Amino acid sequence: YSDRVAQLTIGNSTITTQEAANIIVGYGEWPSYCSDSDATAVDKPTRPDVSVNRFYTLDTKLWEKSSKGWYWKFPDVLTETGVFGQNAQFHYLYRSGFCIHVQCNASKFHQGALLVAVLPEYVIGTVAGGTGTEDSHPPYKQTQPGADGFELQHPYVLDAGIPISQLTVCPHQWINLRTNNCATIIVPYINALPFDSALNHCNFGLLVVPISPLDYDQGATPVIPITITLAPMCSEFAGLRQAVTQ
Amino acid sequence: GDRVADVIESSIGDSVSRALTHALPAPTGQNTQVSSHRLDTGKVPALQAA
Repeated sequence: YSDRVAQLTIGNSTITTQEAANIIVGYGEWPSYCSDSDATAVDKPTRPDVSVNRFYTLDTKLWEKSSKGWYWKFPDVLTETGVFGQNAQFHYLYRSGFCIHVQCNASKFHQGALLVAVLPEYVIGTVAGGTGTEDSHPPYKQTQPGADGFELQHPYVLDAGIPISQLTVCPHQWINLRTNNCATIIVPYINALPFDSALNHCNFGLLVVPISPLDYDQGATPVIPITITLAPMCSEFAGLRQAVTQ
Repeated sequence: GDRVADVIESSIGDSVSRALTHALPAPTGQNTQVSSHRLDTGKVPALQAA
């Protein structure tokens, strides 16, 4: 038995890792299907299981020596991907937790540390005209970037007035290049409602941001990519209609 | 006979208002039982006469 060697099998997907930290269970609470006492919709939901509950590789950013960090908004990342997104479009109501496996590996002569974090209801603010006298709002491509994700305007402030200096409150996991090469976060369905639109509302936001900068000598590898992988758990859909998008 | 029968049987003067319906307790909204598919002839809830 060991702590750093792990394997994650969901549906027909499988992730292996030999240099990891222990798995974080979000808020000390495993993802679950919705009870008959929490639910309110009378429709009999579809629980497609294997077809949608599986790992998805959606993006791969290049961690350069001077990067501000990126973020993704869930579950807008999958809405056009796979047979999960198909159910999320034909339906009004959706419910699921995720199994995020951020991954980034380098040599032993590289250094740097990422900060993987899952911040629920990550509302994004705008630079108010530089001076503070403009009630502007972010475009659709900033609040719902989707596949490619979005680069932070400023990383210190989390583009919302809140400090990254205390982001390790909500479920997080560091990727420190000298110890681990991947992070794994399991979150349950975090919402005040038993179901939600999945298109309009975004349950949380994945914040992949470096705090200690990537550095390396004149070695033989300067291209160090971070890759994002996720997998819906206990997925439920209700309120069937026509195919609707963004 | 004595007395006349159409007075003996007669329901004239029946006091209590005959109730066609009684009231049931409803503290909570009605719960919803689980349902499955049904493909039958004769059992037809949707069809009604207003």
